[PDB]
Amino acid sequence: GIYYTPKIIVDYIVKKTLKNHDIIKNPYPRILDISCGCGNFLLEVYDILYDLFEENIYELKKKYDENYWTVDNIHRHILNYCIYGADIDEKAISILKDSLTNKKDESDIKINLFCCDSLKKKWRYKFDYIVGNPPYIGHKKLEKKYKKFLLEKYSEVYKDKADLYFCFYKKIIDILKQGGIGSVITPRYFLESLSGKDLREYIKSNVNVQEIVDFLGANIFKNIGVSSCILTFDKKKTKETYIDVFKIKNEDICINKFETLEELLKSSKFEHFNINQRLLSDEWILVNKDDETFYNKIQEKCKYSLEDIAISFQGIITGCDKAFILSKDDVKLNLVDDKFLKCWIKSKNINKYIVDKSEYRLIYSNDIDNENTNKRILDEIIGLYKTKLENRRECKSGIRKWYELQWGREKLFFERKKIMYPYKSNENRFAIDYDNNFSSADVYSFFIKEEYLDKFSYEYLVGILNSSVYDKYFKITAKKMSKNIYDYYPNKVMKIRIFRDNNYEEIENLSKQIISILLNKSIDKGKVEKLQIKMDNLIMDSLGI
DNA sequence: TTCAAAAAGTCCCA
DNA sequence: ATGGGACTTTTTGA
Ligand SMILES: Nc1ccc(CNc2ncnc3c2ncn3[C@@H]2O[C@H](CO)[C@@H](O)[C@H]2O)cc1
Ligand SMILES: [K+]
Ligand SMILES: [K+]
Repeated sequence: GIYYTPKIIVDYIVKKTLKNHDIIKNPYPRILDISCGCGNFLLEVYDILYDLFEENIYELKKKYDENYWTVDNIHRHILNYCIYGADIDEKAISILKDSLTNKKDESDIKINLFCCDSLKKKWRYKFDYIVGNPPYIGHKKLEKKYKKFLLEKYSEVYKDKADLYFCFYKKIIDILKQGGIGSVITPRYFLESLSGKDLREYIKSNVNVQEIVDFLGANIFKNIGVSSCILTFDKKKTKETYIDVFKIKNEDICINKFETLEELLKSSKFEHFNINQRLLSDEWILVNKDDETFYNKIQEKCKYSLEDIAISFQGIITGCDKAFILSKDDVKLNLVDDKFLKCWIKSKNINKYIVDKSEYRLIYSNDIDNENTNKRILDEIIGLYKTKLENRRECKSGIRKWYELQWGREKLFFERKKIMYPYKSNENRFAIDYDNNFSSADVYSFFIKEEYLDKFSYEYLVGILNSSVYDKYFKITAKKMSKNIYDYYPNKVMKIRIFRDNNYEEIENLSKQIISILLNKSIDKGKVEKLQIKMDNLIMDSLGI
């Protein structure tokens, strides 16, 4: 339950908040970490503070009580008035308390360390500087009892599929003094995710965001599957409302390339650009001026979105895939009438323009009438996981029989010509499905509304959607998940805007040629790339880029 | 009644 | 052992 932040990032965050502190004007700064753990941040704050006081001790001695401000009194003063920490783990607090004590009985100095839940603690005062690494807990791994508390007391940032660290953002902002500075490392996902919409609004309207370090899919925490960003903000009265954005260019770099993080940021491994916080909509589009010009051209030229012209839906959620999904060669399928069987694909089966031939079958068990008529299927296939099946939420509530699919959707949505795409991918892969394929939630589908079929064909749509232009276009606002993986979910895929002009026929014709080649047995992969290049030129010509 | 979001992902191997 | 790559379930709130 305790995660170790890399030292190069801790030093950067502590320096970010304290490097320009005027210790003469305010020799009582309150520095807080509300998830301090063992004190990765607070111990470094101690060292920075100690040098700051020691470097100015005689100036403080002259300006203030000359008996109080001595080098020998620095350690006591830091612990009494300057360093504050909170963590739920008692053992970590005890270790940090010993570590702070061992930085030097005389007078039994008091240390402002609290073992508590920072989201429930009544904070008696606000703080000049707040730093640290909050806990990240998603909607599956959070207790339902605790979530009721969060939904009630943190509703301005926490709803639906929000994360626990959203609330720490709210708590940090709320207990930050006017003119204070906060700097934390959190997941990057709130920058683009649908769940983070309210959190983005709360940050934008309550603090000035100084800097965003976006590591994208880089691995900052060793052996942890998370993507990180560093956010620095203040409550200073400033007319300037511009954010420094540092976005990594190579996700493969090692974080320890230089002695300091700021060396990495200034280097060629990162790009820098500014964003006007006042121009932020509910979406934070953090791109350089070239990409902004590119993105704005496409938005203005395209009169339709996919949502306007298409019906989107998520795939089947069986609730226990091992109970319902069988290899097409499994002998147990001889027990299942073919009326119950559906072709089943995974995200890896989706290529550009076409789906691989399916290798698995789904037992659409919702069409099994009662347990007596098809007892063999229930006893020998589905019943092998009956205990696990009965634990699904809708089985416990009686909504579903123990052998039904949890979310079987509508068969008629899948048994038609449609476009499918993987839910997580390195690139745009939109395919026309000709084979009535079913899939889990790792594959999304849509079909074109009847009233738009004479304006857009499936062949035209996969042509532009798979183009290099739309790959770049979608990734500008897409949710970056891990190294070389973006989310392709309807909440952003359906916002993709599309156009229709004089190039429609040739684009559609090029797409049909690609599909014809791809579906060949003696598939000529080489010519497909040439046709794709020609299509990209038409699309770039159409959009004037 | 029934939709769709959510990586402190998960798992394997060199 | 670790770091890197291939690939992706079902729980959950609304
Ligand atoms: N039951 C339950 C109780 C409390 C909360 C949330 N409130 C917390 N208040 C303070 N510190 C926390 C909290 N949660 C995790 N930490 C620590 O954050 C660090 C980051 O890894 C670690 O050292 C953790 O100990 C949620 C559920
Ligand atoms: K004095
Ligand atoms: K990562």
